[PDB]
Amino acid sequence: DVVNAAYPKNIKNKAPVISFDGKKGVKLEMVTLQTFAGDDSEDTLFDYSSGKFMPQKPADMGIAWPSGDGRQAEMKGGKGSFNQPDLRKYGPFPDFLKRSMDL
Amino acid sequence: MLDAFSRVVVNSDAKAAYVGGSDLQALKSFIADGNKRLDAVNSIVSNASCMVSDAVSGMICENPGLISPGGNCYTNRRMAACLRDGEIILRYVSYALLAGDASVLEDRCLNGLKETYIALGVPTNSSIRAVSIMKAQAVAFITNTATERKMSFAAGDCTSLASEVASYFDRVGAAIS
Amino acid sequence: MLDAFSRVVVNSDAKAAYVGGSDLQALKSFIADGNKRLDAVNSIVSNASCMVSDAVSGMICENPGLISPGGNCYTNRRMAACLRDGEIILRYVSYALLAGDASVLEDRCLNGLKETYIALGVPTNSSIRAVSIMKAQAVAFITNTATERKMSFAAGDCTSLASEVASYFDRVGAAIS
Amino acid sequence: MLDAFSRVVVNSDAKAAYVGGSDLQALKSFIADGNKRLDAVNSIVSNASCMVSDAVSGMICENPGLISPGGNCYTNRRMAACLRDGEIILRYVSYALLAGDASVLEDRCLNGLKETYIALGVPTNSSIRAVSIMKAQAVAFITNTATERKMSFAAGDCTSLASEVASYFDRVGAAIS
Amino acid sequence: MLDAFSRVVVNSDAKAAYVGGSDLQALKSFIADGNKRLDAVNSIVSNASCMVSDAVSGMICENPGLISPGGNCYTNRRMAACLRDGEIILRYVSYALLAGDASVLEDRCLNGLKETYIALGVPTNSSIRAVSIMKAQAVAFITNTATERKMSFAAGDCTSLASEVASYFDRVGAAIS
Amino acid sequence: QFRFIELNFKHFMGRAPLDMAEMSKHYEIFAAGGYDAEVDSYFDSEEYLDVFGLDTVPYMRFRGTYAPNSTFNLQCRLQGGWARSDKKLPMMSMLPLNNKAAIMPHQIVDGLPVIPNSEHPSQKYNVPKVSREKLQRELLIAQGKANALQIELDAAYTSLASSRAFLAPFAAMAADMDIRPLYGKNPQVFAGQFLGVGAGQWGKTGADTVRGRSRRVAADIGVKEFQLERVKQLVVDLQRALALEDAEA
Amino acid sequence: VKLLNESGVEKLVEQAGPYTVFAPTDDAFAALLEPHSFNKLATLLRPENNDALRKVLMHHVIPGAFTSASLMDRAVTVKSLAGEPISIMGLNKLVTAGTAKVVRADVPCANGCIIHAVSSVIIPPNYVPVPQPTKPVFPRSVIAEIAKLPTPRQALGLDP
Amino acid sequence: MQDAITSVINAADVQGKYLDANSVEKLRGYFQTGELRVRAAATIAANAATIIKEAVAKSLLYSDITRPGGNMYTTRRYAACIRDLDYYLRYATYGMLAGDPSILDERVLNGLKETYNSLGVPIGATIQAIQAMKEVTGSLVGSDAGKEMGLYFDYICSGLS
Ligand SMILES: C=CC1=C(C)[C@@H](Cc2[nH]c(/C=C3N=C(/C=C4\NC(=O)[C@H](C)[C@H]4CC)C(C)=C\3CCC(=O)O)c(CCC(=O)O)c2C)NC1=O
Ligand SMILES: C=CC1=C(C)[C@@H](Cc2[nH]c(/C=C3N=C(/C=C4\NC(=O)[C@H](C)[C@H]4CC)C(C)=C\3CCC(=O)O)c(CCC(=O)O)c2C)NC1=O
Ligand SMILES: C=CC1=C(C)[C@@H](Cc2[nH]c(/C=C3N=C(/C=C4\NC(=O)[C@H](C)[C@H]4CC)C(C)=C\3CCC(=O)O)c(CCC(=O)O)c2C)NC1=O
Ligand SMILES: C=CC1=C(C)[C@@H](Cc2[nH]c(/C=C3N=C(/C=C4\NC(=O)[C@H](C)[C@H]4CC)C(C)=C\3CCC(=O)O)c(CCC(=O)O)c2C)NC1=O
Ligand SMILES: C=CC1=C(C)[C@@H](Cc2[nH]c(/C=C3N=C(/C=C4\NC(=O)[C@H](C)[C@H]4CC)C(C)=C\3CCC(=O)O)c(CCC(=O)O)c2C)NC1=O
Ligand SMILES: C=CC1=C(C)[C@@H](Cc2[nH]c(/C=C3N=C(/C=C4\NC(=O)[C@H](C)[C@H]4CC)C(C)=C\3CCC(=O)O)c(CCC(=O)O)c2C)NC1=O
Ligand SMILES: C=CC1=C(C)[C@@H](Cc2[nH]c(/C=C3N=C(/C=C4\NC(=O)[C@H](C)[C@H]4CC)C(C)=C\3CCC(=O)O)c(CCC(=O)O)c2C)NC1=O
Ligand SMILES: C=CC1=C(C)[C@@H](Cc2[nH]c(/C=C3N=C(/C=C4\NC(=O)[C@H](C)[C@H]4CC)C(C)=C\3CCC(=O)O)c(CCC(=O)O)c2C)NC1=O
Ligand SMILES: C=CC1=C(C)[C@@H](Cc2[nH]c(/C=C3N=C(/C=C4\NC(=O)[C@H](C)[C@H]4CC)C(C)=C\3CCC(=O)O)c(CCC(=O)O)c2C)NC1=O
Ligand SMILES: C=CC1=C(C)[C@@H](Cc2[nH]c(/C=C3N=C(/C=C4\NC(=O)[C@H](C)[C@H]4CC)C(C)=C\3CCC(=O)O)c(CCC(=O)O)c2C)NC1=O
Ligand SMILES: C=CC1=C(C)[C@@H](Cc2[nH]c(/C=C3N=C(/C=C4\NC(=O)[C@H](C)[C@H]4CC)C(C)=C\3CCC(=O)O)c(CCC(=O)O)c2C)NC1=O
Ligand SMILES: C=CC1=C(C)[C@@H](Cc2[nH]c(/C=C3N=C(/C=C4\NC(=O)[C@H](C)[C@H]4CC)C(C)=C\3CCC(=O)O)c(CCC(=O)O)c2C)NC1=O
Ligand SMILES: CCC1=C(C)/C(=C/C2=NC(=C\c3[nH]c(/C=C4\NC(=O)[C@H](C)[C@H]4CC)c(C)c3CCC(=O)O)/C(CCC(=O)O)=C2C)NC1=O
Repeated sequence: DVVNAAYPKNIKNKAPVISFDGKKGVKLEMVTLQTFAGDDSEDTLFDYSSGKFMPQKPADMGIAWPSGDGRQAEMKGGKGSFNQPDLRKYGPFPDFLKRSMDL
Repeated sequence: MLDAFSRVVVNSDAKAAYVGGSDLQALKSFIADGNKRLDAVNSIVSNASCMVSDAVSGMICENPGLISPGGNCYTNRRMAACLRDGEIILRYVSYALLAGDASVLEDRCLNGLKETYIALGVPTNSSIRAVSIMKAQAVAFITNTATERKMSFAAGDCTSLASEVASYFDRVGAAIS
Repeated sequence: MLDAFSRVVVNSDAKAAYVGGSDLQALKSFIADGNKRLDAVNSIVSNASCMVSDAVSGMICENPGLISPGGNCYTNRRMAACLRDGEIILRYVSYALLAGDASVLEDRCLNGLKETYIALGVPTNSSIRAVSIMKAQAVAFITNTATERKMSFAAGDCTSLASEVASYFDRVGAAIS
Repeated sequence: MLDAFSRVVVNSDAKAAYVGGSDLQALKSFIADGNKRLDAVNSIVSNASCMVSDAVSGMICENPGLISPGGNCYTNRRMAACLRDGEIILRYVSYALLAGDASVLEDRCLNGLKETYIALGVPTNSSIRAVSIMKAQAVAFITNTATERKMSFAAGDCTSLASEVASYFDRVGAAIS
Repeated sequence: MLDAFSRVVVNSDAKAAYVGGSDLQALKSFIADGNKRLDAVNSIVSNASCMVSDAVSGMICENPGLISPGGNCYTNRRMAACLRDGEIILRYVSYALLAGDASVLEDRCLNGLKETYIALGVPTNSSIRAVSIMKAQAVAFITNTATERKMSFAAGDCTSLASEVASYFDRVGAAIS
Repeated sequence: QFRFIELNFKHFMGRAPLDMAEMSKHYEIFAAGGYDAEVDSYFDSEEYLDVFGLDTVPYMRFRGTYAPNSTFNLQCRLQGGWARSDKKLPMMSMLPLNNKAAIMPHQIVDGLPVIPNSEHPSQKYNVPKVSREKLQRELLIAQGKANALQIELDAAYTSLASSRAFLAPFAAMAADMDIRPLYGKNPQVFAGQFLGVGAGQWGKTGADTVRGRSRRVAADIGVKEFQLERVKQLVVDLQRALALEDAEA
Repeated sequence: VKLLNESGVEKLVEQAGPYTVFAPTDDAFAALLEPHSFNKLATLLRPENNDALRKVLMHHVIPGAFTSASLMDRAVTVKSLAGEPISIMGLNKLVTAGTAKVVRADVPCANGCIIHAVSSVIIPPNYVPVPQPTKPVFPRSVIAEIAKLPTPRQALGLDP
Repeated sequence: MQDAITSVINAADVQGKYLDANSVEKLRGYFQTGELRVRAAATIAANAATIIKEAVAKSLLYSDITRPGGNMYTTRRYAACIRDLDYYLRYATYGMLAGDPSILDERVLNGLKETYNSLGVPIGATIQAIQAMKEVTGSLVGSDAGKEMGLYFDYICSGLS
């Protein structure tokens, strides 16, 4: 957070650089003296992207194919009235491998 | 001096201030033990880059967890920002040694720093560890008791200015505590 | 070494001139000081055959117990391995100076190095002296303030490249301490 | 040691066969170009003393840390030994180009040379440079495209003998790497 | 501005020397071939309207994006200010061919031209392949090898004037690169 | 004094100094007779009365031809921005006129009057208020993307030069053949659609209706130079905010 | 693999032809900071010099499937897909490819291809390093060059 | 091989639900955009040869990969291209009608990039051709219909990459 109003826009101005150049006067300068910078952030202010672009591929859904059986990554609504639950479990599967509901 | 030093130091904009011959002897008469004091800040700022790169690294040499992934002297923008902040306190000590007062070091460089370092998550014990190295160097450079270098000075004593530069460095550590 | 910048492909049948989807934005912006950086790595690796012999013999003449019988650099297998570890460290610093980040230094070179040396009985307090000689050696070449060898360059400034390479050498020395 | 005749003997000994008509065509073509090979060794032997001074000094002007104190071309015994092993390596390559098989290169010259150069503390990176400058001379002398000495040869082609001696110097550079 | 004779004076003024007898041997051969120089700038100025319309409309044959909407040679104010600029470059090249020295091209035309063209939005790569069509036109008009117009000259050889005006045209493309 | 000679070329003539030779003449006109001799040097000139005459107020002149080219960049540096005053600005023109400091291209954009249509309209107002360190990282990324876009535009120009050499034995071999068409040239023959071209088939440009190996790599050049010019105008307003990140600092 | 993807050479070694790649481990690439080898290879770090980078990476692809067991004391040469000959030399169980000194023996690949790990980077034989980008310099004046050309009266010794 | 309607049955069957009323969201556009897709698939069927002739002349044929040595040199190899580009413009038409890109990876994408690497077909020039083919397809069918047909082109380009 910028609580730095106590450090105002005369921030890293570095007044006491002093160069004597012999026995004479001290010649105090005002040089800002920036770092070995680099200012590391992602998603900068503009696009910087001419053409060259077709990089997007969908996520791997396992052994089925991408985005084919998302019926288990599925979506809601009624389950009907006369559904009654199951005895054995055989816990939840990677999407009944290749064939969909409409095989 | 101060007038034109402050004038481009905190008193105003970014000039410099070139000091000439006839203005120099009025400053040396005004500043007490000025021929020792102008050797005292010359023994610091001629070794400025050597004193920083000890003192930032000697903080890491005693606290090695800062350059661990998750430490604050990881991610090279942050490592360079620690070295700029170590260079700023080394400079602003020497202007207080030149002007003979800790007033210009306090308001420009030191007020609000304690709230700044806790706003960025800077480990504030290690900054006292960093400036104690720079406290240990500047008494050795002024007294010409430096280890691998020795300077050719006019002979005499500079222990009174070496105690005076001891009284500037601990004011930094009293502020960022 | 050749991953440390980005080369553009222009011909057909490449896959990256058309479908590649990215110019490397963090590495297209490191040739923006890249002539200054390539001269700085050229200062080190044209003197690295002299830098490793000066630094390893620097800690022998500062600590004579390593070439003592019973010391860790007495045998010819051990003296050859101590010269090999200095060059390999100096190459991976020169990777990280060239690439501009210390990720390649802390992955191939520094990862599991403190656990190596205390398993082999390598003294760590003397090994950081040999790195810190090469810290002091490399800043003299990049600022071109070395005594007995100067090199021709274009006119300008190379601070915060000597100060960048001083930030890698303590990062070696604190990872092995 | 072996040569170009006894290489196909111990290859035909492995199949326990006689040297028949399908393998003599590898040898009768080798003797039919026997005058080209003898004209190819004579380009090397006639410039053998100036090629080694061309190549070791070209290693120095690229890697100037060898002549710095603490290097490996520093003293006069160390420089004359580096002029010795430039030409001792060139002595065995000129045997191996003459014999037509690299057995003499891999049992006398390279008979633990990597174990020597580690135990001597010779930098192996610079000796790759001193071998390969002699490779770049030998393909210019055999093809008669040296820029400053032309020898009078009958016209034809030597791209096979130039590429054969380029595989003997890489053989040396592979094993002392 | 300078010409070919003011160029040899400011070299002689740098050593405070008189223009002697040995350097008058070359000045007398400049004036002896001064009738070919006037016969060469007359073959450029006579063809100068068709030279900047073969070149600007040949720049469009290699870049249809200039005449797409938004393009640089798109509208009528923008095609007129490009046909203006193509014959300013041909005007100052013919001044330096006449003066014998490229000093009037380097400070009245080419100085500050690159960052002029950034600010207006002019594509500088299209200007380089526009002034390189005029380079090939001029060296066909000097040496009387244009296919659609032949001029009547005396017999001889003007190849040194062809590669002097060719070097004034790759001095343009080094400034807008 | 150095700022006073600067504005007299701008306030009275309406341009910059042409070079250091013209500016150093006016320090000798001031050395002879002072203020009113130096002020009367502009109004009693032939360059004044040929342009402004006796009736027009002086103005900053945007002519076309500019007998030094570096005086165009300097007059946009001097008269830049509609809301900008000359109060408390520093001296700007000694170091451009002696080729010491180059004028940055964003300082010429402030001087130029604004056109409606650009190819790349500026993000001068659309840069977000981020810190000084994030402006430096976003500038060096955009300079690096412009360097890689240059050296694949140069690979496109070498493919155009290789495509013409591929067809040049046949391009000149068909240049002295007798190719007579069946229609299209004289109006006594029925040509149909090809009296000119028919009903929308001329294209957006005219060069897109021409087929060929060298026309097809030329359209690759125009789409590759569009992406380089878009990102070269993005480093201008990243730099310009840098001027105001520092000038106000 | 990253240099292959950037340089466009990776399409070539995608192909089904039986190749014998001599892919250097990145310690070999990390070992490119020779004082010597940095002269002839650092210039490729520039982003316009992809031209030679294909020509230096394509020297590591060998047409054919040469396993190390197939190199029992045999010295056979071949040219790359770059176009210049390379000598594979297997003697004393030390298989060499130019200046390779192979580290790992073989890696079986998809199209009957083999992958050997080498210790260094093989530079092609007649490869000259690209010069650094320079300044186009132009003759300062024209009378210093007419004075630089020998006249016909000079060539016959008529004048000094 | 599922359309937008199949997809909802198919997702909604596997958790035996009936349709969860929101579910129909897509479906309820889908029928709204049913009129747009047929006219989009109408004109693409008419100008199939014209679109492919425009794409190759605008992309691909303007750099080697037409000259000798390039990947498209011989007439068998050139003829394979327009045969090959016909599938991309055809199967993309199927995805535009079905409203679901399942048919593409089922019948086009799987084993495709693994096949071009075998033949040595340049994937870079291939995507550029499809991108140029996507550009001309937005010319015919309009903006939003081009947005629909274009949405499956880059799906091919993404997976083929
Ligand atoms: C123009 C710029 C300028 C300077 C850089 C200083 C430098 C300086 N100091 C002194 C002179 C001196 N300098 C010192 C200082 C020291 N001696 C020591 O033993 C300590 C190690 C060290 C304190 C840091 C002392 C003690 C004197 C003598 C007393 C005095 O003159 O104050 C002299 C005079 C020497 C002589 O007469 O030849 C000069 C030039 N003074 C200046 O005017
Ligand atoms: C003129 C007076 C003056 C100062 C006193 C310093 C004070 C200072 N330090 C930092 C900023 C910083 N300072 C540090 C420093 C450190 N962290 C550590 O782990 C070490 C203990 C220590 C260095 C030795 C770091 C790491 C940052 C950057 C924080 C970050 O970017 O995450 C900032 C920037 C904050 C911001 O931009 O919001 C400022 C103003 N700078 C000045 O201009
Ligand atoms: C420009 C040249 C130049 C230098 C290099 C230093 C050298 C130096 N270092 C220290 C003094 C020191 N120097 C260091 C720096 C380091 N110690 C370590 O543990 C590491 C080896 C290294 C970091 C890499 C430390 C940690 C101290 C001691 C500070 C303390 O008292 O805690 C002193 C003070 C001794 C005295 O005053 O008598 C001097 C002169 N000073 C200079 O003027
Ligand atoms: C990629 C990064 C990388 C490294 C940094 C080195 C690290 C390293 N050093 C050694 C091994 C060694 N390293 C040293 C070196 C030293 N001991 C000393 O007393 C000196 C302080 C110092 C030389 C300056 C010695 C003497 C050995 C051999 C130990 C032994 O065999 O007893 C080994 C064990 C295998 C070997 O023998 O090489 C390794 C992995 N190697 C690497 O691959
Ligand atoms: C007792 C034994 C002993 C040694 C063997 C040397 C070794 C040595 N040299 C330097 C210090 C240095 N060493 C070099 C290195 C070189 N200079 C060159 O001209 C060559 C190219 C290269 C050696 C081949 C450089 C450039 C410095 C920095 C100081 C300087 O400029 O000389 C240091 C560090 C000193 C310091 O940091 O203060 C040491 C230990 N010194 C010793 O005290
Ligand atoms: C069988 C084949 C065969 C060879 C190839 C040579 C190579 C060779 N050179 C040396 C010995 C040496 N060799 C070198 C050579 C070099 N150091 C460098 O920096 C350069 C890279 C390189 C020269 C080009 C040096 C400097 C010595 C001196 C070491 C010493 O004197 O102890 C030795 C040890 C001999 C001894 O000192 O007793 C050997 C075996 N001799 C042979 O019998
Ligand atoms: C900076 C120091 C430096 C040098 C000293 C030279 C040394 C040198 N010469 C050649 C290259 C060569 N060197 C020679 C050697 C010689 N020529 C002869 O006729 C004699 C036999 C012998 C000198 C007595 C030959 C024949 C070539 C091949 C080209 C030629 O000269 O025609 C090469 C390899 C190509 C190259 O990398 O440049 C080197 C390093 N070059 C340098 O860059
Ligand atoms: C006792 C020592 C001894 C020798 C030095 C050679 C001498 C030698 N060289 C060649 C003969 C030749 N030498 C060459 C070789 C070359 N020509 C070129 O243009 C290339 C630059 C160079 C390739 C390396 C060729 C091409 C011939 C002729 C064809 C041939 O003999 O196969 C011949 C056969 C023709 C003749 O009678 O001259 C002889 C005797 N033989 C010997 O017995
Ligand atoms: C339709 C697309 C189209 C083109 C591709 C260009 C065609 C073209 N013409 C020239 C080249 C030229 N253009 C001219 C100009 C003329 N010739 C005369 O005799 C007249 C006096 C004068 C026109 C008024 C000349 C002299 C050459 C040089 C070639 C020659 O004829 O020798 C070049 C230069 C080659 C280079 O880049 O270096 C090009 C590309 N013009 C076009 O319109
Ligand atoms: C001293 C030497 C000298 C020059 C070289 C020119 C340089 C120059 N050109 C233009 C101005 C211009 N220059 C171009 C040029 C081009 N766009 C293209 O397609 C081509 C690549 C290129 C040349 C054919 C255009 C199009 C404009 C007008 C900008 C516009 O209104 O769109 C301007 C601004 C003029 C104004 O508007 O006042 C200047 C100073 N003028 C000079 O005084
Ligand atoms: C006022 C306008 C004006 C001119 C246009 C020229 C006209 C001109 N050209 C030439 C004369 C000549 N001009 C040429 C030039 C050429 N011949 C060629 O074959 C090349 C195509 C072309 C090179 C550019 C040559 C070779 C001569 C004759 C030799 C010479 O004069 O040096 C001469 C005769 C000089 C002499 O013979 O002594 C004159 C008067 N002079 C003028 O005062
Ligand atoms: C292929 C290998 C390769 C290199 C070795 C470098 C070599 C190199 N350096 C610079 C150019 C430069 N190099 C330096 C660097 C330095 N100057 C100093 O005084 C310092 C001591 C030293 C830093 C360590 C500077 C300051 C410039 C000027 C340009 C700039 O500052 O960006 C230039 C541009 C020359 C020019 O345009 O003026 C080149 C080609 N670049 C490469 O492409
Ligand atoms: C080796 C076997 C082989 C052939 C034959 C071949 C042909 C070929 N002809 C082309 C174009 C062309 N070909 C013609 C040809 C003609 N116009 C006429 O009126 C005539 C009837 C006819 C020639 C006699 C034209 C006009 C074009 C350009 C079409 C366009 O620009 O749209 C192109 C596209 C541009 C190019 O890359 O050259 C190819 C690839 N490629 C091959 O590899």
